[PDB]
Amino acid sequence: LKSTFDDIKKIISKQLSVEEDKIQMNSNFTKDLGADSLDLVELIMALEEKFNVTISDQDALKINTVQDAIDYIEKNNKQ
Repeated sequence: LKSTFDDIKKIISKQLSVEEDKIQMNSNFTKDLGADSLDLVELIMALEEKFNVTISDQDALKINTVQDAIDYIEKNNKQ
């Protein structure tokens, strides 16, 4: 759709399932639905583990918003 959605849908699909129709609200990934730290941190750990970035905890406030997400992968990975 936008950009990060690619890895975002791959991490969430491999972690739990495909909730793109119930996760993409442009609000938050840990607040909007508030799934669970284990899952949230999980799918995220993979996104960066595959992109090879220097993310750590910021991912909990960089991907939460579809806007910040696409800007987080375009500013860091820039690809």
